[PDB]
Amino acid sequence: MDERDAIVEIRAGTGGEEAALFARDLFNMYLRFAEEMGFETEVLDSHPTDLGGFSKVVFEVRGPGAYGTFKYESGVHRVQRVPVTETQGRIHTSTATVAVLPKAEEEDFALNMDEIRIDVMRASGPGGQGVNTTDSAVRVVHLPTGIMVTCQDSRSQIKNREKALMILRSRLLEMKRAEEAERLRKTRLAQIGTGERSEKIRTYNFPQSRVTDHRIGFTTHDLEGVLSGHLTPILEALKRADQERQLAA
Amino acid sequence: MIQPQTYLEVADNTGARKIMCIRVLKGSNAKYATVGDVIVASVKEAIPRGAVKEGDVVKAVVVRTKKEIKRPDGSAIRFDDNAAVIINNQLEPRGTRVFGPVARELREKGFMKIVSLAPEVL
RNA sequence: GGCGCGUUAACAAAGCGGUUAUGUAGCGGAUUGCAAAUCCGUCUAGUCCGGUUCGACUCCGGAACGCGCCUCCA
RNA sequence: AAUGCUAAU
RNA sequence: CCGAGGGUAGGGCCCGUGACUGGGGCGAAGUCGUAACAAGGUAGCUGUACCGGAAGGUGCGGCUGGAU
RNA sequence: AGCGCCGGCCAACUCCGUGCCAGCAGCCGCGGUAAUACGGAGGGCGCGAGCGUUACCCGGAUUCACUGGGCGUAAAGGGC
RNA sequence: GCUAGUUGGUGGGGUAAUGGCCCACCAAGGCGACGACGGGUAGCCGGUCUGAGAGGAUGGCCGGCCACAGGGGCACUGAG
RNA sequence: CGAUCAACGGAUAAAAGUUACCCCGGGGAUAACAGGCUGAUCUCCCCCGAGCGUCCACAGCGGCGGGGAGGUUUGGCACCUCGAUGUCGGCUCGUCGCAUCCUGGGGCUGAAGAAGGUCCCAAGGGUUGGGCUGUUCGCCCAUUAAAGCGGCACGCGAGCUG
RNA sequence: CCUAAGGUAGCGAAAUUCCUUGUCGGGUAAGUUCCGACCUGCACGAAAAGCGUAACGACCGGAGCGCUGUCUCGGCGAGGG
RNA sequence: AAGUCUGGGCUAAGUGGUAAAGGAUGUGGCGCCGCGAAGACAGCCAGGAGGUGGCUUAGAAGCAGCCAUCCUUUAAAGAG
RNA sequence: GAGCUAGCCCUGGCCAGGGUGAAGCUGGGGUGAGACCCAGUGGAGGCCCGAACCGGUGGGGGAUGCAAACCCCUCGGAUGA
Ligand SMILES: [K+]
Ligand SMILES: [Mg+2]
Ligand SMILES: [Mg+2]
Ligand SMILES: [Mg+2]
Ligand SMILES: [Mg+2]
Ligand SMILES: [Mg+2]
Ligand SMILES: [Mg+2]
Ligand SMILES: [Mg+2]
Ligand SMILES: [Mg+2]
Ligand SMILES: [Mg+2]
Ligand SMILES: [Mg+2]
Ligand SMILES: [Mg+2]
Ligand SMILES: [Mg+2]
Ligand SMILES: [Mg+2]
Ligand SMILES: [Mg+2]
Ligand SMILES: [Mg+2]
Ligand SMILES: [Mg+2]
Ligand SMILES: [Mg+2]
Ligand SMILES: [Mg+2]
Ligand SMILES: [Mg+2]
Ligand SMILES: [Mg+2]
Ligand SMILES: [Mg+2]
Ligand SMILES: [Mg+2]
Ligand SMILES: [Mg+2]
Ligand SMILES: [Mg+2]
Ligand SMILES: [Mg+2]
Ligand SMILES: [Mg+2]
Ligand SMILES: [Mg+2]
Ligand SMILES: [Mg+2]
Ligand SMILES: [Mg+2]
Ligand SMILES: [Mg+2]
Ligand SMILES: [Mg+2]
Ligand SMILES: [Mg+2]
Ligand SMILES: [Mg+2]
Ligand SMILES: [Mg+2]
Ligand SMILES: [Mg+2]
Ligand SMILES: [Mg+2]
Ligand SMILES: [Mg+2]
Ligand SMILES: [Mg+2]
Ligand SMILES: [Mg+2]
Ligand SMILES: [Mg+2]
Ligand SMILES: [Mg+2]
Ligand SMILES: [Mg+2]
Ligand SMILES: [Mg+2]
Ligand SMILES: [Mg+2]
Ligand SMILES: [Mg+2]
Ligand SMILES: [Mg+2]
Ligand SMILES: [Mg+2]
Ligand SMILES: [Mg+2]
Ligand SMILES: [Mg+2]
Ligand SMILES: [Mg+2]
Ligand SMILES: [Mg+2]
Ligand SMILES: [Mg+2]
Ligand SMILES: [Mg+2]
Ligand SMILES: [Mg+2]
Ligand SMILES: [Mg+2]
Ligand SMILES: [Mg+2]
Ligand SMILES: [Mg+2]
Ligand SMILES: [Mg+2]
Ligand SMILES: [Mg+2]
Ligand SMILES: [Mg+2]
Ligand SMILES: [Mg+2]
Ligand SMILES: [Mg+2]
Ligand SMILES: [Mg+2]
Ligand SMILES: [Mg+2]
Ligand SMILES: [Mg+2]
Ligand SMILES: [Mg+2]
Ligand SMILES: [Mg+2]
Ligand SMILES: [Mg+2]
Ligand SMILES: [Mg+2]
Ligand SMILES: [Mg+2]
Ligand SMILES: [Mg+2]
Ligand SMILES: [Mg+2]
Ligand SMILES: [Mg+2]
Ligand SMILES: [Mg+2]
Ligand SMILES: [Mg+2]
Ligand SMILES: [Mg+2]
Ligand SMILES: [Mg+2]
Ligand SMILES: [Mg+2]
Ligand SMILES: [Mg+2]
Ligand SMILES: [Mg+2]
Ligand SMILES: [Mg+2]
Ligand SMILES: [Mg+2]
Ligand SMILES: [Mg+2]
Ligand SMILES: [Mg+2]
Ligand SMILES: [Mg+2]
Ligand SMILES: [Mg+2]
Ligand SMILES: [Mg+2]
Ligand SMILES: [Mg+2]
Ligand SMILES: [Mg+2]
Ligand SMILES: [Mg+2]
Ligand SMILES: [Mg+2]
Ligand SMILES: [Mg+2]
Ligand SMILES: [Mg+2]
Ligand SMILES: [Mg+2]
Ligand SMILES: [Mg+2]
Ligand SMILES: [Mg+2]
Ligand SMILES: [Mg+2]
Ligand SMILES: [Mg+2]
Ligand SMILES: [Mg+2]
Ligand SMILES: [Mg+2]
Ligand SMILES: [Mg+2]
Ligand SMILES: [Mg+2]
Ligand SMILES: [Mg+2]
Ligand SMILES: [Mg+2]
Ligand SMILES: [Mg+2]
Ligand SMILES: [Mg+2]
Ligand SMILES: [Mg+2]
Ligand SMILES: [Mg+2]
Ligand SMILES: [Mg+2]
Ligand SMILES: [Mg+2]
Ligand SMILES: [Mg+2]
Ligand SMILES: [Mg+2]
Ligand SMILES: [Mg+2]
Ligand SMILES: [Mg+2]
Ligand SMILES: [Mg+2]
Ligand SMILES: [Mg+2]
Ligand SMILES: [Mg+2]
Ligand SMILES: [Mg+2]
Ligand SMILES: [Mg+2]
Ligand SMILES: [Mg+2]
Ligand SMILES: [Mg+2]
Ligand SMILES: [Mg+2]
Ligand SMILES: [Mg+2]
Ligand SMILES: [Mg+2]
Ligand SMILES: [Mg+2]
Ligand SMILES: [Mg+2]
Ligand SMILES: [Mg+2]
Ligand SMILES: [Mg+2]
Ligand SMILES: [Mg+2]
Ligand SMILES: [Mg+2]
Ligand SMILES: [Mg+2]
Ligand SMILES: [Mg+2]
Ligand SMILES: [Mg+2]
Ligand SMILES: [Mg+2]
Ligand SMILES: [Mg+2]
Ligand SMILES: [Mg+2]
Ligand SMILES: [Mg+2]
Ligand SMILES: [Mg+2]
Ligand SMILES: [Mg+2]
Ligand SMILES: [Mg+2]
Ligand SMILES: [Mg+2]
Ligand SMILES: [Mg+2]
Ligand SMILES: [Mg+2]
Ligand SMILES: [Mg+2]
Ligand SMILES: [Mg+2]
Ligand SMILES: [Mg+2]
Ligand SMILES: [Mg+2]
Ligand SMILES: [Mg+2]
Ligand SMILES: [Mg+2]
Ligand SMILES: [Mg+2]
Ligand SMILES: [Mg+2]
Ligand SMILES: [Mg+2]
Ligand SMILES: [Mg+2]
Ligand SMILES: [Mg+2]
Ligand SMILES: [Mg+2]
Ligand SMILES: [Mg+2]
Ligand SMILES: [Mg+2]
Ligand SMILES: [Mg+2]
Ligand SMILES: [Mg+2]
Ligand SMILES: [Mg+2]
Ligand SMILES: [Mg+2]
Ligand SMILES: [Mg+2]
Ligand SMILES: [Mg+2]
Ligand SMILES: [Mg+2]
Ligand SMILES: [Mg+2]
Ligand SMILES: [Mg+2]
Ligand SMILES: [Mg+2]
Ligand SMILES: [Mg+2]
Ligand SMILES: [Mg+2]
Ligand SMILES: [Mg+2]
Ligand SMILES: [Mg+2]
Ligand SMILES: [Mg+2]
Ligand SMILES: [Mg+2]
Ligand SMILES: [Mg+2]
Ligand SMILES: [Mg+2]
Ligand SMILES: [Mg+2]
Ligand SMILES: [Mg+2]
Ligand SMILES: [Mg+2]
Ligand SMILES: [Mg+2]
Ligand SMILES: [Mg+2]
Ligand SMILES: [Mg+2]
Ligand SMILES: [Mg+2]
Ligand SMILES: [Mg+2]
Ligand SMILES: [Mg+2]
Ligand SMILES: [Mg+2]
Ligand SMILES: [Mg+2]
Ligand SMILES: [Mg+2]
Ligand SMILES: [Mg+2]
Ligand SMILES: [Mg+2]
Ligand SMILES: [Mg+2]
Ligand SMILES: [Mg+2]
Ligand SMILES: [Mg+2]
Ligand SMILES: [Mg+2]
Ligand SMILES: [Mg+2]
Ligand SMILES: [Mg+2]
Ligand SMILES: [Mg+2]
Ligand SMILES: [Mg+2]
Ligand SMILES: [Mg+2]
Ligand SMILES: [Mg+2]
Ligand SMILES: [Mg+2]
Ligand SMILES: [Mg+2]
Ligand SMILES: [Mg+2]
Ligand SMILES: [Mg+2]
Ligand SMILES: [Mg+2]
Ligand SMILES: [Mg+2]
Ligand SMILES: [Mg+2]
Ligand SMILES: [Mg+2]
Ligand SMILES: [Mg+2]
Ligand SMILES: [Mg+2]
Ligand SMILES: [Mg+2]
Ligand SMILES: [Mg+2]
Ligand SMILES: [Mg+2]
Ligand SMILES: [Mg+2]
Ligand SMILES: [Mg+2]
Ligand SMILES: [Mg+2]
Ligand SMILES: [Mg+2]
Ligand SMILES: [Mg+2]
Ligand SMILES: [Mg+2]
Ligand SMILES: [Mg+2]
Ligand SMILES: [Mg+2]
Repeated sequence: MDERDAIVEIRAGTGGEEAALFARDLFNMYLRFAEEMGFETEVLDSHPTDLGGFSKVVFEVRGPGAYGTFKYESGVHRVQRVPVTETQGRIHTSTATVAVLPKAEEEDFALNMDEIRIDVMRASGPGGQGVNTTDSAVRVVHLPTGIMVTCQDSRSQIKNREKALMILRSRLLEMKRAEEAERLRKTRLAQIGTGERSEKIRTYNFPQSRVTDHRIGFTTHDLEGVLSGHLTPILEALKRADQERQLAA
Repeated sequence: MIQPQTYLEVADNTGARKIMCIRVLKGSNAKYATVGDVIVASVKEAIPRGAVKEGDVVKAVVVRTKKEIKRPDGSAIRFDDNAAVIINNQLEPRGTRVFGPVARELREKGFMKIVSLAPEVL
């Protein structure tokens, strides 16, 4: 949480070539904010457009307290301006989406052999007197989940025990790596949603030089200061509206 | 003498028409059920929109047997079918009507509501 | 497990005991209203450990990882 | 010879 | 004898539902290309045939709703 | 004494709030920081022990055309 | 495309009464694109609603007719 | 002088496969079954007491290490048997062990009661019927006091099956 | 990058799928087999033909009805030994 | 077949007559300290108190977790 | 050595009975003529059922046999390669 390093996933929403351009603006806004926080930033995944922006960028914020601050930026960010891709001078409302996630572990996976049962038995098929009398076939049972892996690939029980345990681990790993994905996926959808012009948490209106965070009603007019990285005023008003949201009862 | 695989007609209006005995609920390893005994059964044939449906696993008490039941008075009684009444885990019938005669042995064995609802007790 | 082959930069992939591989990308410029395409330029390298040699990405030995093949008579 | 131009009266 | 109806067997029509599958309509943004509208950069369209990630291309014949 | 309505159709308009949000909507459409179109208010228009809405029928629909329509290019001449 | 009491005949049963209504037999007919058969839906009319009319829609109350009386079949009694 | 006659005391100047269509002479000098030896692997039981258990090492647990037992598994070895010791599963018939699944008797409990956990004693008896697969094994259905685990040439083909 | 060129249509856990009793669906009270699908096809594929196909089969699967001493679970009887 | 032979000791487990870490008031023998009539060891008899907690904690206030463990009537009474 | 067995050559012989009902033909309908439809007749076929005959599918028996391949039940072909 609040103290762990954070990852920020900036995606382009409705807007096309200019959504990606606005995403580039939000990208520079957080790298420059991070410097004014001592936080350390490194890119993990970037997808540039030729017009200068990104359809997607992922970057970490390495700093003791990164999630505590960046976590308020999750949501859809709405820009209204006359885009550099516009040629009739019209104002286009476009969107970028910011996803803020705590830096996951990497925890290594090994088998708890106490929750595993190993059955040995005779194998099926050819072998003559050997296959008739030899406990070469192996089953490994993950006792909590119940999933089993069998192996009679070779003639040796020890080789079939080794190969069976490998496959069992690999499979329980994919099961663990997939529930972790389904948590990651739903969480991302709670923050980024569809990216529609609604769902907005903040507007960056270039005409009226305004930035409005419709979650708390805070509105400054230092749009150049915001886009350059001075996001501390907005966070605090959210931070203080956060504590006033913890007033019982 | 009812045992696993045995088919029984259903003497109630639950919608079940034919149940197949899968267990004789009578100790560890009873070979046979007679009148007044309970079985677990699969429902092999039912009429549409009944209480129970085909494929349900249900409980029932046997009410008629084709193997004659003998009585302490030295007599006996025998029915043309093997029939049962579907019950719940409290031994009460699940339908509201009981079709056909039933063995008086059911009274002695605490199936009174069934004895009540049967048109003839023999 | 045995035998064989391999690990080179952003990716793909070579030669070589001393020495800008190469393609595409990336980066600077040109052209274009802009973007591509194109044109002028340009750039990041050899898995770990130990040997040999004046000198090792290159040769030898091993480790890790990847690939291909074999594991048959019961 | 030579491809493309989202979305707000 | 006929007979309400009950039962047995085999048909017919209709509705709901089904792993999966097919395309269809829709969408203020995505990827690939650029087939059509100008001779749209190979005139287009067409029935049919064959082929190709995709629009499409090509053969045969037809039309002008084709330019100069 | 109440209820509907006051962008156009359609009779009845101003102020504030909101800022493509909240919402309106029968159609065409309103709303993205000066909204007669959203919400209130004042004022107005329509009816009145009622006023609106929803469902449905006929009408407007000469849009199944008897009255009373059409078919070269708009849907529509059958390949002969 | 439909049809075996199906269509007609003769003879009889039945009824208040005609009739394949029912029965025995004889003949091989009866019906259908002027829509038989099947499927869907509906009680029908005087009226009623709409409409310039034509038409459309509808059949609640009231009047007329029919049908049914928990679901089916049946006859008894009787002028019915 | 002409040799990777390098299988390097070098059979010819000159040479690869396959046999489940196979054959003969041999070998338990030598593999596959079973026994045996061994016990790495396997199964079970202890030692130590870090740590868990709100509290509290030891109700229930036991880091890192340590010592054993058994002789069901997988192996190692090649000792009887290759002038033959028939090899899986099922069926049938059992019988034994006890590291006990149930039933009987206990102690401790983080045992209120009920119901459990855990360890001790106990082998007298009991330990079901089905779906799948040749299956052993395992999973599943419905029950049960319970649906024990093992030895007997992985008990039993001059008893059957195949 | 490489090749002589990189498996098309159709089919596919298959007389072919090691992992495997894959997964989903169906059938069953319960289905390692069966049938219908999916497709990361260990290791289908087009005259050693590919995919289908009415009819046929003492061929090999799976299911149901009927009926049974196959079985619960055996009993008795006959004759030849 | 030849001693129920002699003398000294040990074992009570049929150990002998089948095994390890490790566990133990089994038994016997050596030691090496210590405390004792400055009355010891065991039991009993009391006293064992107090400022009362400090950090932590609504109480944990002598008898959770932390920090040290300050002093009196005295023969001792430890914030245990 | 082809008096077993395999193939072919020459010359003979055998295949109860029952069923299905092709073409053709004839008549009727249909048409411009036709195709074609219908009825009757007809009697085709590695057609159907089933003996002989030829086989040898499953099971049981037999296993120092009745038999160095048999016996019982059952089962395939039976105008045709
Ligand atoms: K061989
Ligand atoms: Mg533009
Ligand atoms: Mg174990
Ligand atoms: Mg085996
Ligand atoms: Mg098998
Ligand atoms: Mg083999
Ligand atoms: Mg074989
Ligand atoms: Mg072995
Ligand atoms: Mg009945
Ligand atoms: Mg019934
Ligand atoms: Mg069913
Ligand atoms: Mg069902
Ligand atoms: Mg009942
Ligand atoms: Mg290299
Ligand atoms: Mg590389
Ligand atoms: Mg190269
Ligand atoms: Mg080279
Ligand atoms: Mg380069
Ligand atoms: Mg450049
Ligand atoms: Mg440019
Ligand atoms: Mg060096
Ligand atoms: Mg070196
Ligand atoms: Mg160098
Ligand atoms: Mg190197
Ligand atoms: Mg090396
Ligand atoms: Mg071999
Ligand atoms: Mg040009
Ligand atoms: Mg181009
Ligand atoms: Mg494009
Ligand atoms: Mg252009
Ligand atoms: Mg485009
Ligand atoms: Mg445009
Ligand atoms: Mg009838
Ligand atoms: Mg009937
Ligand atoms: Mg779809
Ligand atoms: Mg084009
Ligand atoms: Mg074209
Ligand atoms: Mg163009
Ligand atoms: Mg072009
Ligand atoms: Mg063109
Ligand atoms: Mg030209
Ligand atoms: Mg064409
Ligand atoms: Mg072409
Ligand atoms: Mg109004
Ligand atoms: Mg007006
Ligand atoms: Mg309104
Ligand atoms: Mg309206
Ligand atoms: Mg706005
Ligand atoms: Mg304002
Ligand atoms: Mg405005
Ligand atoms: Mg306003
Ligand atoms: Mg309005
Ligand atoms: Mg208003
Ligand atoms: Mg009034
Ligand atoms: Mg009209
Ligand atoms: Mg209308
Ligand atoms: Mg007209
Ligand atoms: Mg018109
Ligand atoms: Mg047209
Ligand atoms: Mg014409
Ligand atoms: Mg008649
Ligand atoms: Mg009639
Ligand atoms: Mg006649
Ligand atoms: Mg008519
Ligand atoms: Mg109806
Ligand atoms: Mg009706
Ligand atoms: Mg009507
Ligand atoms: Mg009127
Ligand atoms: Mg009109
Ligand atoms: Mg009405
Ligand atoms: Mg009625
Ligand atoms: Mg009546
Ligand atoms: Mg009635
Ligand atoms: Mg009623
Ligand atoms: Mg009635
Ligand atoms: Mg050589
Ligand atoms: Mg040699
Ligand atoms: Mg040699
Ligand atoms: Mg020498
Ligand atoms: Mg020589
Ligand atoms: Mg020579
Ligand atoms: Mg040689
Ligand atoms: Mg040879
Ligand atoms: Mg072979
Ligand atoms: Mg073979
Ligand atoms: Mg042979
Ligand atoms: Mg052969
Ligand atoms: Mg030979
Ligand atoms: Mg031979
Ligand atoms: Mg031999
Ligand atoms: Mg031999
Ligand atoms: Mg020999
Ligand atoms: Mg030996
Ligand atoms: Mg030797
Ligand atoms: Mg052996
Ligand atoms: Mg051997
Ligand atoms: Mg061995
Ligand atoms: Mg053996
Ligand atoms: Mg051995
Ligand atoms: Mg032996
Ligand atoms: Mg041992
Ligand atoms: Mg051991
Ligand atoms: Mg061991
Ligand atoms: Mg032990
Ligand atoms: Mg603790
Ligand atoms: Mg404790
Ligand atoms: Mg441990
Ligand atoms: Mg050890
Ligand atoms: Mg040991
Ligand atoms: Mg042993
Ligand atoms: Mg041993
Ligand atoms: Mg053994
Ligand atoms: Mg071995
Ligand atoms: Mg062994
Ligand atoms: Mg051996
Ligand atoms: Mg030796
Ligand atoms: Mg031998
Ligand atoms: Mg002998
Ligand atoms: Mg011998
Ligand atoms: Mg012998
Ligand atoms: Mg046993
Ligand atoms: Mg014991
Ligand atoms: Mg007990
Ligand atoms: Mg007890
Ligand atoms: Mg208790
Ligand atoms: Mg309790
Ligand atoms: Mg206890
Ligand atoms: Mg016992
Ligand atoms: Mg069982
Ligand atoms: Mg079954
Ligand atoms: Mg079974
Ligand atoms: Mg099994
Ligand atoms: Mg298995
Ligand atoms: Mg239980
Ligand atoms: Mg119990
Ligand atoms: Mg054995
Ligand atoms: Mg056994
Ligand atoms: Mg055996
Ligand atoms: Mg045998
Ligand atoms: Mg056997
Ligand atoms: Mg034996
Ligand atoms: Mg024997
Ligand atoms: Mg024997
Ligand atoms: Mg023997
Ligand atoms: Mg076999
Ligand atoms: Mg066999
Ligand atoms: Mg392939
Ligand atoms: Mg191709
Ligand atoms: Mg093709
Ligand atoms: Mg394909
Ligand atoms: Mg597949
Ligand atoms: Mg499967
Ligand atoms: Mg297949
Ligand atoms: Mg394959
Ligand atoms: Mg498989
Ligand atoms: Mg398999
Ligand atoms: Mg399964
Ligand atoms: Mg299922
Ligand atoms: Mg069914
Ligand atoms: Mg399934
Ligand atoms: Mg089976
Ligand atoms: Mg399938
Ligand atoms: Mg797959
Ligand atoms: Mg093939
Ligand atoms: Mg093949
Ligand atoms: Mg070929
Ligand atoms: Mg096929
Ligand atoms: Mg076909
Ligand atoms: Mg077929
Ligand atoms: Mg077929
Ligand atoms: Mg056949
Ligand atoms: Mg045949
Ligand atoms: Mg066959
Ligand atoms: Mg069956
Ligand atoms: Mg059945
Ligand atoms: Mg059956
Ligand atoms: Mg028998
Ligand atoms: Mg049995
Ligand atoms: Mg007998
Ligand atoms: Mg006898
Ligand atoms: Mg003496
Ligand atoms: Mg003396
Ligand atoms: Mg002792
Ligand atoms: Mg002892
Ligand atoms: Mg002793
Ligand atoms: Mg002893
Ligand atoms: Mg001959
Ligand atoms: Mg002859
Ligand atoms: Mg002849
Ligand atoms: Mg014949
Ligand atoms: Mg004949
Ligand atoms: Mg014949
Ligand atoms: Mg016949
Ligand atoms: Mg004949
Ligand atoms: Mg005929
Ligand atoms: Mg004839
Ligand atoms: Mg003729
Ligand atoms: Mg004719
Ligand atoms: Mg004819
Ligand atoms: Mg014939
Ligand atoms: Mg024939
Ligand atoms: Mg035949
Ligand atoms: Mg026949
Ligand atoms: Mg036949
Ligand atoms: Mg013969
Ligand atoms: Mg024969
Ligand atoms: Mg033959
Ligand atoms: Mg035979
Ligand atoms: Mg048989
Ligand atoms: Mg036989
Ligand atoms: Mg035999
Ligand atoms: Mg024989
Ligand atoms: Mg003999
Ligand atoms: Mg015979
Ligand atoms: Mg005979
Ligand atoms: Mg026979
Ligand atoms: Mg026959
Ligand atoms: Mg025959
Ligand atoms: Mg025949
Ligand atoms: Mg014949
Ligand atoms: Mg002939």
